[PDB]
Amino acid sequence: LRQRTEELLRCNEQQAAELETCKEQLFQSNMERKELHNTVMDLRGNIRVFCRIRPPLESEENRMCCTWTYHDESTVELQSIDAQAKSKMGQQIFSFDQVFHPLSSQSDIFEMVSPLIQSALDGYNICIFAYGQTGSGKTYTMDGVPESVGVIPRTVDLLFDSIRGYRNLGWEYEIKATFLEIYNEVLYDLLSNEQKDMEIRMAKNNKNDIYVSNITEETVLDPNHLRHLMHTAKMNRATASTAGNERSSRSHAVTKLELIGRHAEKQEISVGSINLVDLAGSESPNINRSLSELTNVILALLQKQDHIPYRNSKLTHLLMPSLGGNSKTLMFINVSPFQDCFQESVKSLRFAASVNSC
Amino acid sequence: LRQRTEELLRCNEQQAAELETCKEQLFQSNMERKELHNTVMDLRGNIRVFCRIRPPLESEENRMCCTWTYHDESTVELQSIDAQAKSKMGQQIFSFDQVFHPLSSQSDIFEMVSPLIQSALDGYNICIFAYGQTGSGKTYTMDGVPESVGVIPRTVDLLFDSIRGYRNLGWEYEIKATFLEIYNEVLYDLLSNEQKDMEIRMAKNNKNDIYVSNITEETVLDPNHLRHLMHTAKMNRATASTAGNERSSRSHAVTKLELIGRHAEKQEISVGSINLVDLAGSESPNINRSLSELTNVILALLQKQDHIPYRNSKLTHLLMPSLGGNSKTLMFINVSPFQDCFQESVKSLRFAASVNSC
Ligand SMILES: Nc1ncnc2c1ncn2[C@@H]1O[C@H](COP(=O)(O)OP(=O)(O)O)[C@@H](O)[C@H]1O
Ligand SMILES: Nc1ncnc2c1ncn2[C@@H]1O[C@H](COP(=O)(O)OP(=O)(O)O)[C@@H](O)[C@H]1O
Repeated sequence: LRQRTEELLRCNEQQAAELETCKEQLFQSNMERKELHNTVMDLRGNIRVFCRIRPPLESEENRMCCTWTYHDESTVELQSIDAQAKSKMGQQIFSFDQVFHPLSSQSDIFEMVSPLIQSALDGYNICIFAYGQTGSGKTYTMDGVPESVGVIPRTVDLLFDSIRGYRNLGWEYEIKATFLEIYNEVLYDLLSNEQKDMEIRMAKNNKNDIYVSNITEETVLDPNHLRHLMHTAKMNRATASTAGNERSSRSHAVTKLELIGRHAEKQEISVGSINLVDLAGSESPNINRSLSELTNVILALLQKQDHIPYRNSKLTHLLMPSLGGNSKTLMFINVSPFQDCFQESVKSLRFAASVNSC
Repeated sequence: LRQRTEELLRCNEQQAAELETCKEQLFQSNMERKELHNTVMDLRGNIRVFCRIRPPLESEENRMCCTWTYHDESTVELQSIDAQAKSKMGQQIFSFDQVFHPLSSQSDIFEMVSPLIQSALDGYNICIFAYGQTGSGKTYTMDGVPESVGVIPRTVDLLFDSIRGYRNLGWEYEIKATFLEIYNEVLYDLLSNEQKDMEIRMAKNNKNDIYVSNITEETVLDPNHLRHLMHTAKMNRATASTAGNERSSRSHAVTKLELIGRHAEKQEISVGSINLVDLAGSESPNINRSLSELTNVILALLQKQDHIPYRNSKLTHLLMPSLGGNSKTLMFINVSPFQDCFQESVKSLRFAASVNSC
């Protein structure tokens, strides 16, 4: 039992010596996987713009829509039904990275976002924006409805799903969540009922970063806890669905999910983040500096401008660290199919016309 | 030593139970890595075309060159020094996936090929072509010279280098090498000195594949053995560097490296292949059916044509299984900088003009 059981001895020596191999092999693999995913993201865009035309609700059966033409997968055209105007404006055709048909599904739209969730997990900053005139589809796209949840809820589910997988690869993740609203260039903490003076200040240990004073920050326990935090904030956003839409339809909602990945037994951390934004309505009548300046910032980033004026508004200043270089931005342009919206519609599609144009 | 050494007992049980985990984890990783690499390849092209202008040799110090302009990294322009002609043809400007300046290095050109070597290892078929008029740079690009080796030698080194890494991931690779020459629509086995009737026939167990009768096939032992097989074939290609260039400058050299990856303890094989081709000179005076038909095939593949006439020539028929769908093609357009070559030069760059044009 000495010169007989030595077989069940160095066996561990050979075993453990083979485990460490695989381990370092797997870690280097992930490394290469991560880098390839980013090359794909970089190749696909980094700042992409999608178009989404929503279908008419049941209660709008009698609301006239203009004529829509879907050219392939990324070009859409619309023509006023006003024969007078139509023959005085000429073709209204626009292209985007992708055009989502009114019959497209919520799942259809997440297929475009999910790859970016992985990026956040790899340490990249992501920004998802929903743009458009009040009633175009912004909130339905980000939040969705019970029988058809949108981006945010799908992000939570996928996020905790990937964090699980990461467990068997070393790496443990913590999610820090904040929820805020910007209305008239003033910030509001959607997780508190006691408002304080919230300001966007220069991070203490990084002149290039930022932090918001007096915002509630919760480190998420699990999916349900985040679902609750989200429902709480949605309920506190109390966007005037009753009276005075001048504050609901005129304010931005920003949800930030800071993702911190830690890997003990190999040191090194990984800090990423997901910024989901339900923007203020873009229709025409400060109250909309942030949205105006956000438009400038995005277009500027697209024109590879040497100097971007982020501090120009509350919203751009808040997302500055997530609009950087390696940062990835996804901008959904929500649009209504109604003729009485035509004017506001080309205005929205024209933004995307300033995008691909550069 | 029974209820005391049980610690060095189930330890292996826990150990081995943890190794299998990592293993399956690593295999699935590679899987994802492989798929990402292919999405990158697909996004970059699949059939790309590069341009390479060689510098004048020392013994050509007095050979007049036309004027060359390098626009960014992928657009080149040339203007005849004949003032009469220049003002009668208009701009000669072309774009490629990448333009290699006459000062570019052999390393510079391999950076474009190496990613494709990985693809072959992942089970994809790759084709590398060197195109151009006699003296433009074809052979120097593929073979190179002692102090500056080209593509082929770099492919061998990188190939055996990656095969080594694969060892610690399961997967064992065998390399099957063949070397042939096509001159007047006749095949020649470059590893034998006893010529037989070599024909391109329909593979026995796959109406869509092919095989060449009577070609020497060697399963490579190691890098040196392949280096030898290559030097043997290069020496047998005896391309008329003496007299009658009408057979050296008029024939194609094709080197195929069939890569078979086997993974015991997970079954499943992986068959890929690398086809390195030194084409026949494209200058003007059958003797060049293969090169003419190869041009048609490539352009057709680019135009996503429903039916490609591969059997139209010996060379296209031989590469048919490696010009398929998932197949990746890289075509280098070798070009001389001399004024006395101007005519043949736009002819070469114009091929690439039919490429990006579609
Ligand atoms: N794609 C769609 N499919 C079905 N209903 C939609 C769709 N898009 C929007 N809606 C509907 O209209 C409302 C969504 O508001 P939204 O247009 O997102 O806001 P705003 O444009 O003011 O930001 C929901 O009640 C929803 O039923
Ligand atoms: N990039 C280069 N740098 C230095 N010398 C070159 C270069 N390209 C071609 N050459 C030279 O000219 C010869 C190569 O032949 P090549 O032009 O490849 O053949 P063909 O165009 O007839 O297929 C070599 O002897 C080499 O010295």
